[PDB]
Amino acid sequence: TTVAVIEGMATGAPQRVVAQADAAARVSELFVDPQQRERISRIYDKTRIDTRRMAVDPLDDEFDEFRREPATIRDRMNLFYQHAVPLAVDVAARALDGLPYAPDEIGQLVFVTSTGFIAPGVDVEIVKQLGLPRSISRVVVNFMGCAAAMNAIRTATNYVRAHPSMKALVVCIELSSVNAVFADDINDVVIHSLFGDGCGALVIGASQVQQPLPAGNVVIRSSFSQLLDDSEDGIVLGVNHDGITCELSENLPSYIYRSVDPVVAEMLRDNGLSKADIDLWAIHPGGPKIIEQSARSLGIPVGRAVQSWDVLAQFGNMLSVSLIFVLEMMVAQAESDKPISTGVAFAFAPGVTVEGMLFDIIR
Amino acid sequence: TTVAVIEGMATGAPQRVVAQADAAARVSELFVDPQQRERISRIYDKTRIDTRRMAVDPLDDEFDEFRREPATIRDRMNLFYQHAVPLAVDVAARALDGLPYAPDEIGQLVFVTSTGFIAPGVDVEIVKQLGLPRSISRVVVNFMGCAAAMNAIRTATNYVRAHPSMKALVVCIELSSVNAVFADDINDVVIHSLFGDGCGALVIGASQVQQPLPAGNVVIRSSFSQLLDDSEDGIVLGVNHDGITCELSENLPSYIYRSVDPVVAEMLRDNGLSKADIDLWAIHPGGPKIIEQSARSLGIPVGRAVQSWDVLAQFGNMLSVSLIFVLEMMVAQAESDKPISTGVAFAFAPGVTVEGMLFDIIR
Ligand SMILES: CCCCCCCCCCCCCC(=O)O
Ligand SMILES: CCCCCCCCCCCCCC(=O)O
Repeated sequence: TTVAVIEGMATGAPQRVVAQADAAARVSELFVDPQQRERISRIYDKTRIDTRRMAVDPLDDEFDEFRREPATIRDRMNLFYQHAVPLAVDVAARALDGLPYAPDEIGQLVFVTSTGFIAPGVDVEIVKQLGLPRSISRVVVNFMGCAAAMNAIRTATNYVRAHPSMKALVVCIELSSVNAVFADDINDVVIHSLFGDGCGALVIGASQVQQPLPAGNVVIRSSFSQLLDDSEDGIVLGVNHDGITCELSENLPSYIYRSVDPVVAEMLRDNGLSKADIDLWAIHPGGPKIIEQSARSLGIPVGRAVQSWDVLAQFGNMLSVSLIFVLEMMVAQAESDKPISTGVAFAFAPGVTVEGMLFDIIR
Repeated sequence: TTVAVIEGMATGAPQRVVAQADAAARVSELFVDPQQRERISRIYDKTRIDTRRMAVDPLDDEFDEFRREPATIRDRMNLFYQHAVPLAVDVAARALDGLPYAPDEIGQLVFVTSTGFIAPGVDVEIVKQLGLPRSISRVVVNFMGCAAAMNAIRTATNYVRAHPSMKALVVCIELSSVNAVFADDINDVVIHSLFGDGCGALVIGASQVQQPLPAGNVVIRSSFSQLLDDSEDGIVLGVNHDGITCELSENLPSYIYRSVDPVVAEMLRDNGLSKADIDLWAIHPGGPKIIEQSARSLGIPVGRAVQSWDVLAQFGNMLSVSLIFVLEMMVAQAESDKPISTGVAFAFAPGVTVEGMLFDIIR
């Protein structure tokens, strides 16, 4: 009878732009070994990141000494809150603005992050400051990683199709900068070169199938998941005494290489399509190997997913948020004379799990 | 067209029973003051708890010294994992056992906890060890507190009604014992006297309304939420360097007193019933003030919610899990000759939010 649709959308990020050249220079200062300082310069170079938005400054000496201290986890969580509320309120609002709905119509808020833990959290502030119904259904989704926006979209899809008349509001926000530390190990150095801050927001609504939908609407055709074997170590998320971390496996790129195509293939098979029918590839911009290996698993030229590279270059990895950016860019660039430019988004989660969705943008 | 139903259900807990008399004695030893040692004895007495199940021992001197140490948060999270996987796997299985369905029918797993953070986490192990489809949709719900099973049920309700043919599996597990510490403050002493360990599991399925449903089925009539004003401080959840905490306000009981009736009233009004039509009150057994004040807000004798007191007495507060226990007891005790014994469950979440549901048990 029915099918889900993105009716509004928006993005935001901390004002502070941080040039990768500076970050690399600032980090290189610290190591002062011939091999060590060299290794670091090389790592930052390979990231394909020009800038990241960061709510906390790596410039301030006052923040420097705090980052050194042990047992600060709780202060960082409060700091996530202190910076996230205005950002998330602002972006949620912008997603709702220019829509013809009463707040009474907004029946779900799915809040998403893997970079702060605190309750009552940001989700409550969204409903208070935006004036959403206090009877709103809420779901807080945590530690589902870079791919968490797919899990959130899937959840909102189920809401609006089960309650046609109502809308679902999804908000993702990630403040990696809040969890920044000094490098105990190689993985610390790598992680701290990639992750940035950002938030994104989506309003989802139902639709009777074969309605003349608005232009700019994105239709959630289908969603998909695959939990993989032999790749528990791929993406790991933890809570340390001095911050939340993500620990990546050296083998993650080959995990991704071996898993992307068959998963995406099977999805297309069950949807009755081919790589030929896909105009857009919203590969999560987690890093250069993540895009490269996704693309080389599929049959596609690396640089085809141009929005993914663009977002990585400008923002870095904003975990769950990145794919919202990718999608907003894709809606902006009407790159075809076709009525529906259709695409596939996917990302990777601890498991390893491949999460994604097929969608048609209504031009 | 349709409405949701609980088709299977199960509970479990750490083997180790801890008598409150011992716990109180063990904790009283630690303070050596006339007022101090006295105050503590009084607190434990007031809890209305005989026993709690605990995955970690308060007996072992080896565990004693670890509980003292700072910055152990990450080890505790791994410890949550080490103990949660078998429990959660076992209970999820038992919820599924004695059911006709193939694993291909299980399309959602909503995993719930506010007492450990780790990825890849327990949810992945449920699908691996239970052999559930790897294409299963997952949602991990964290820090939604004692009431999180209502948020999870609601979410599963939306899944099965949006995908009639499939089932949703909900698993809640809470291991407070993992987060145990030495008391920095009065609230630490109070918290450590109430919270225990437990898990529960639910299989939810769809149904065409006016089907002769099975006996023992519980029908999710409706769910409800209310985010309150001026009660941010009521229930607070945080992540410290040496464990996750919950900080309760002295005013929480009056927050509950002032909010339960109008919220529950309005729900009944929108469902067209009265307190008269409610045969069962599944008040979250968070503590004696929580039940007492809920009951005195509503028009009901305190001791009416007998399952709530029973569960508190035997297990303590197992946050999200407790209401599953309450419901399992209620299904067990067929207390009426009526065909449908109907009830209301609710609980309290950081916000403060009142979350709950109306249900008819098909007897
Ligand atoms: C999913 C958890 C993400 C954990 C983030 C830890 C790393 C934060 C990196 C923030 C950028 C800091 C770079 C710098 O030191 O200049
Ligand atoms: C939602 C977070 C709850 C944090 C719970 C921390 C304390 C749990 C108490 C476990 C019982 C410890 C035994 C005792 O000292 O009596």
